Amino acid sequence: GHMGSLNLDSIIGRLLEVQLTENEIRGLCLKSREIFLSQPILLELEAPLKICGDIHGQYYDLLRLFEYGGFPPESNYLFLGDYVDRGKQSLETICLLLAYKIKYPENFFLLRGNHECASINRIYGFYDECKRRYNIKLWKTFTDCFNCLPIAAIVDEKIFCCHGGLSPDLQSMEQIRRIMRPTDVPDQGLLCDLLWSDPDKDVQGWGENDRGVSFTFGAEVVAKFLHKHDLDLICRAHQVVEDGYEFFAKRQLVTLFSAPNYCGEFDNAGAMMSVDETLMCSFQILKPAD
Amino acid sequence: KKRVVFADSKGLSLTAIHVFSD
Ligand SMILES: [Mn+2]
Ligand SMILES: [Mn+2]
Repeated sequence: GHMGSLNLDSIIGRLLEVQLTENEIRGLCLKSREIFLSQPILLELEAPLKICGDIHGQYYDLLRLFEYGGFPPESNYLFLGDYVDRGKQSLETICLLLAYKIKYPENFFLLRGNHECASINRIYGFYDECKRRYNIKLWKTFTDCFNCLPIAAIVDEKIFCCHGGLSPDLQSMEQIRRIMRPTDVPDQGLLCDLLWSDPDKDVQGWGENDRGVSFTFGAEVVAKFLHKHDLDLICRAHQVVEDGYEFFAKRQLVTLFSAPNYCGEFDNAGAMMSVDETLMCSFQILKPAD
Repeated sequence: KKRVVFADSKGLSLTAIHVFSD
């Protein structure tokens, strides 16, 4: 109560008209941080749900995503990370997402991407944006909030969701639950892999990832993971795909990426996956016109 | 106990495409 109260409807209304004070954004970080810490690091969710991939500060595309998927609380949402960096409006993006998290804490969920770590967003845009528009102290407050984000989700005991992918260290879900917060993302280990690894159609088993961190994993790794944990699908993000979604290993894994025409280097669509109450899945594809 | 099913395996559209003005 030491910073006073936010007027969250005012903040949301101003964000959708696309001008927050430093204390407003700080309040968004601190209150959402408390909510993240009150919920498990491995979320256990129920459908119906809309699942979204990377945003990377493309705020107008986020607004399009809500327009076509339904603004909260009309739909429930799970985002898979990478809200900031590269795009021009990381601040508006993460502020709107944190506002919805504060207002709908049981119907709106944000996972950690590899860019929700100071070691990464120091370099790829967010630090510079905070410093230009506000100050470094605000960026550090964001870091404190990011360090408490959940790292994976299981929807109805059948869909395993994370930003990056599998880990040769992941033997039990309890290993995920035992990760203590706040934490940064180290450059090796379970947490790293969940935020950084990729599927690869050419690899047999595990390979070294070209990013210089983590791993690649092949189709039999996916099949054995689903088998061992009695799951049906892995849903992850992290890699741009041409249609906004892309299947791997006979639809046992899907990659979602929600930023169209990604950072001006690609001509991709963005997509979100709609999961109804029976776990029937379909995709909504966002294509900007030329 | 629920099972993941993709909509085109049930004779429905797998995708909807929203083309928007940039
Ligand atoms: Mn990424
Ligand atoms: Mn990523």
